[PDB]
Amino acid sequence: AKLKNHTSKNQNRKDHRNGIKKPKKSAYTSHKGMCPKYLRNLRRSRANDPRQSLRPN
Amino acid sequence: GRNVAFSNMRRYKCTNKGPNLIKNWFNQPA
Amino acid sequence: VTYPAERRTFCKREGKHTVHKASLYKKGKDSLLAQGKRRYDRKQRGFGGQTKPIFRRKAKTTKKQVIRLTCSSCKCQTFQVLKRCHRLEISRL
RNA sequence: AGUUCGGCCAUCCUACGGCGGAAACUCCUUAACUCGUUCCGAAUUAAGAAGAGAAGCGCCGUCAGGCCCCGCCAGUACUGCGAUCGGAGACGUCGUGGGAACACGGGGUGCCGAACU
RNA sequence: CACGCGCCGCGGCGAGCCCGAGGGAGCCCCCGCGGCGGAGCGAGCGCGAGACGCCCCGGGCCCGCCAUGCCCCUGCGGGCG
RNA sequence: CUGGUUGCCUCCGAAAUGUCUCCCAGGACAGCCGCCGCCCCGCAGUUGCGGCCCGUAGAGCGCUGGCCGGCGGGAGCGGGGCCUCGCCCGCCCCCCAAACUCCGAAGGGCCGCGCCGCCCCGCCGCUGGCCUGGGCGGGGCGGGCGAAUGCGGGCGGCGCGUGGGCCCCUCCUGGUAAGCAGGACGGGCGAGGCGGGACGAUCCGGACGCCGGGCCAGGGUGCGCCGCCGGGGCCC
RNA sequence: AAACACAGCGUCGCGAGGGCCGCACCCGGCGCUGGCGCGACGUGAUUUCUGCCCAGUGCCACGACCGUCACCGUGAAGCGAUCCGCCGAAGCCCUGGUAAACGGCGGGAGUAACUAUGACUCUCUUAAGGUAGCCAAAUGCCUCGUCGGGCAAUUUCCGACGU
RNA sequence: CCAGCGGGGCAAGAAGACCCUUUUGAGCUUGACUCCAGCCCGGGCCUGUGGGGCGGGGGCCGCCGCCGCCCCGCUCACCCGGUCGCGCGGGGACCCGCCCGGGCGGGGAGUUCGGCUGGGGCGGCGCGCCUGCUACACCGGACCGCAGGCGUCCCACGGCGGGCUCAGCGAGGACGGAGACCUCCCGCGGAGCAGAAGGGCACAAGCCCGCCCGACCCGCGCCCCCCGUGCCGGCGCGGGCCGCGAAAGCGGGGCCUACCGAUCCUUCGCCGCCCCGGCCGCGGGCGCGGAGGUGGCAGAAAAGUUACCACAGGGAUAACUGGCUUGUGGCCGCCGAGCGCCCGCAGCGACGCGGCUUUUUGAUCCUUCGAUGUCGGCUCUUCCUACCGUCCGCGCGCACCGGCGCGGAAGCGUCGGAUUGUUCACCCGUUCAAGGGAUC
Ligand SMILES: [K+]
Ligand SMILES: [K+]
Ligand SMILES: [K+]
Ligand SMILES: [K+]
Ligand SMILES: [K+]
Ligand SMILES: [K+]
Ligand SMILES: [K+]
Ligand SMILES: [K+]
Ligand SMILES: [K+]
Ligand SMILES: [K+]
Ligand SMILES: [K+]
Ligand SMILES: [Mg+2]
Ligand SMILES: [Mg+2]
Ligand SMILES: [Mg+2]
Ligand SMILES: [Mg+2]
Ligand SMILES: [Mg+2]
Ligand SMILES: [Mg+2]
Ligand SMILES: [Mg+2]
Ligand SMILES: [Mg+2]
Ligand SMILES: [Mg+2]
Ligand SMILES: [Mg+2]
Ligand SMILES: [Mg+2]
Ligand SMILES: [Mg+2]
Ligand SMILES: [Mg+2]
Ligand SMILES: [Mg+2]
Ligand SMILES: [Mg+2]
Ligand SMILES: [Mg+2]
Ligand SMILES: [Mg+2]
Ligand SMILES: [Mg+2]
Ligand SMILES: [Mg+2]
Ligand SMILES: [Mg+2]
Ligand SMILES: [Mg+2]
Ligand SMILES: [Mg+2]
Ligand SMILES: [Mg+2]
Ligand SMILES: [Mg+2]
Ligand SMILES: [Mg+2]
Ligand SMILES: [Mg+2]
Ligand SMILES: [Mg+2]
Ligand SMILES: [Mg+2]
Ligand SMILES: [Mg+2]
Ligand code: NA
Ligand code: NA
Ligand code: NA
Ligand code: NA
Ligand code: NA
Ligand code: NA
Ligand code: NA
Ligand code: NA
Ligand code: NA
Ligand code: NA
Repeated sequence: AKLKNHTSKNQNRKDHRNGIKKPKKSAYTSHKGMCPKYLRNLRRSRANDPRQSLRPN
Repeated sequence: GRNVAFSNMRRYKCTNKGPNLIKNWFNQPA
Repeated sequence: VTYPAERRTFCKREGKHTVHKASLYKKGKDSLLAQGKRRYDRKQRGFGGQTKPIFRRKAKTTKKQVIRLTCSSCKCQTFQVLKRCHRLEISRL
């Protein structure tokens, strides 16, 4: 008793049913895989800037 | 996808035969 | 495959490179007071026969050989894993 | 015009003839020193200045091979969409869009940039 | 239908909340502990949170676990990074 | 695993696929769908314009292989009678390839189509020979909404059914073939009433509340059976 | 029914403190028995016969204790739990016996005055290479084998033949 | 409406007994796997009272108290026999019993006996991975599709630096030849780079030489397959320590695409923590990382048989009718190399090409497993024509007789026997004896 092995017949219609979802607008600015030396320098420059430092007083 | 916490209740014992393991409280006022 | 008798390698205890001596690692003898052994011995008492599975469908014909390296200045032990091979010789200095 | 260092990597390559050097590059001369060749100062390393355009190099030529551009090949081959269009089929046709290749003919044959003479 | 688990809606109170068993001779009235919540992380000895914000997302800092540099009291202890 | 599972109306509405499974008449996770919401941040199964990618049809024999002959040169070698055909070198020529390609479409895929320009200032524990860079911010000046067409968008929670599919068009593979077996873009039946194709789940039209009137798609207009004539040609 | 039984034939075990069987225990049966007996198996009246193989598996040695193979016991070490040695019953291993135990029982070449065949030779090879007999049999695929008998005519039947 | 009849109602009678599946059974077997009675063997207790031998605590002598094994008495335990206990025996501290230990043990018990699959079985392994094609120019894409490969090999066949250029054509050197070795020339790779195939590579990724061990330690992220989970493999980084090189640089193995493995348990390694009334020493456990393996490769511990048999189901799936197909079987056209004394066609007709049929057998699996009674013969009816005799025409290599070919034509005829269940076949005979269909 053999049954079907494979079909992609209806798959493109199912994909378009609710549109093709775009990624989130925060995935474009993640620090997920950035060079660590660059990230460390960015942190220290912000903290020492009086106009953008969040340190209290 | 079902996401539940697993139950930790034991299966019942001696339901149709054996000692009576059910206690009712209909006699509380009396 | 042939392996050198001596190798200059990183030493964790002293934190630098030093000369090490090569040897072969073998499994030790089974103890009778390990917790798993105690549990197994307790479970096999009495009637009932065998209580745990016994493996019988071997497939591989080799093993992964392990070399033991002994630091010659501090007695720190290290291990290196070779790929699968059929016979291995350590050269003699 | 030359040399050093480069960019793009044949319109710059390959073969065969010819022209040229003041300066430059090159070929050239020597083996104490330095360094060197499975053996060899051939190569390479060091030290020179008697010779030379004979090569390399720059330029010219060839009904040259190659490489590059334009035409023709040809709206042909093939093809997207529509057709109760023809045909037993194999295949073809019409409408509406896109559109080659080989071959052949004509022409061409390095520029650009920074420093010195 | 009973018990257990997840999520949603509604009522009461709210850093709190709660007819437990039981006792007062009042099916419905009065009194009535745990518990859960309030602080986490760590195998464990244990150590232990403030810095920003209508809301949401994200950054930035802080606590625990792991690893390091400098200083010092009561010291394999404390502090700062 | 087989059989059965009891009132009405209204609003929405599938899947027969991917991975794992002592899995193949079953399940879990994902997809498709319903309900419940919450928030306020421009969207698109389309064309146009601009950048980049692919090696299929066709074409061809330069590469890797294969394959008919014709004619010339002979250093060397062989057959045969210093001669005469052969191997070799050159040109010409017939026919080829899912696992050949110097060339190469139609066709597809990805990205872009509003903020810009000038000046000055601050921080860095990164980077540079330096007064170099890069990154992140602040302050002033000028300018402005720069393809078409259509149209509001985004996110979360809980949960069901399904996981035997089949047919048409065009494109393929195995097989002598098959209403055979296995794949691909789009559509349909499943789960789509109505008219036509005499007759059919799928073909040609058209996708549905209950009615009156009008117009007419597809298909037809001797009689059964609603609806026809005129003109040109052929004719067992 | 061609199946079972059967008389006959053969093998095996046991001398009582034994053998075989029952049975939870206590106790039982054969047995009111004693080898001309009891129990366990195979073949199946008479006649005539019953070939070779102990490599395999099985069974048996009042054969042997070689190696291995328990608890117990005993020696050393240790704070003790423990650990390491020695000791070594049966069994297996070893050496033999046994087929009316289970069972098994070969290939290729050459060769005699026509041809044909092959008494004969060579060669590989086994634990042993199917003996006396019998046969297209209730057992032969090819096969409805070939020859003879019987029939007008026979895939049936009978007699022969046999790698 | 009646007497009859047996063509239909796939007539009735039964949740197919054949076949397949289900992580549904049972009977039986054994050299399946896990065991149990029973039996054999050893030690100890039951269990007294005496004697003796041996072996262990250069030569022994041992103390007579230490340790083992062994042997021989006695009777009082214990056991057996005879007797109406009328005028008596036999064994014996062994046996038996009980405890622990070893062996034998289908006599008995429980349980298992994979999957895919043009039905199942036999066979094979697209059951984990890799190259090219199938595949129709992004990506993806099936088959028991095509041609193949993997479960390894290497302390150098690895890292780095330097230097060099390979295969080969042509020409020359000669004991020397179709090839040894030497030299020059030109040489886009036609060589080599561990093993499949496809890519890549020239002052190199190839060959030779020098020095080395980055084939290291700590911690993160991404890509491929993909549910955007795991596993194998790869890549990009932050620190530590190193190798080579003048230096810039490069180096987490063999140029790239394959070469491998969870939980539980065991074993090993560094540094620490716990053993809960305390402290100390052994021992146990715990946090991190390797190794021991599951190839049916996301990973149960597993042999047969049923013709005595089942259970739940299945036309999701075989065996018999029917349907589509026509390779094979059967029938029929076209062509004309030749045969035929000569003479392609009176009669034949090679090499090739085009059709038809469903009276053979295959291929497939659409309908039917809560059943359509499965071969042949006997009996009886009807139908086809692709015509064997008889009818009517024509042709001949047709004198007559007898034959052969073609067209129309389905009315009648197509038989009796021996052997075989046979259809078929084969033989004897005769008025000389076609072929088929209708649920074969
Ligand atoms: K499945
Ligand atoms: K070619
Ligand atoms: K007998
Ligand atoms: K024997
Ligand atoms: K026989
Ligand atoms: K006869
Ligand atoms: K099938
Ligand atoms: K039988
Ligand atoms: K039938
Ligand atoms: K025909
Ligand atoms: K049936
Ligand atoms: Mg499926
Ligand atoms: Mg709707
Ligand atoms: Mg499994
Ligand atoms: Mg082509
Ligand atoms: Mg299903
Ligand atoms: Mg079909
Ligand atoms: Mg349905
Ligand atoms: Mg529809
Ligand atoms: Mg009318
Ligand atoms: Mg004989
Ligand atoms: Mg015979
Ligand atoms: Mg006979
Ligand atoms: Mg007979
Ligand atoms: Mg007869
Ligand atoms: Mg009747
Ligand atoms: Mg009837
Ligand atoms: Mg049934
Ligand atoms: Mg039944
Ligand atoms: Mg199953
Ligand atoms: Mg069973
Ligand atoms: Mg059994
Ligand atoms: Mg199966
Ligand atoms: Mg898989
Ligand atoms: Mg180099
Ligand atoms: Mg580093
Ligand atoms: Mg698996
Ligand atoms: Mg019937
Ligand atoms: Mg019936
Ligand atoms: Mg006719
Ligand atoms: Na137990
Ligand atoms: Na926040
Ligand atoms: Na209709
Ligand atoms: Na007798
Ligand atoms: Na036998
Ligand atoms: Na039974
Ligand atoms: Na891999
Ligand atoms: Na079917
Ligand atoms: Na038929
Ligand atoms: Na029939």
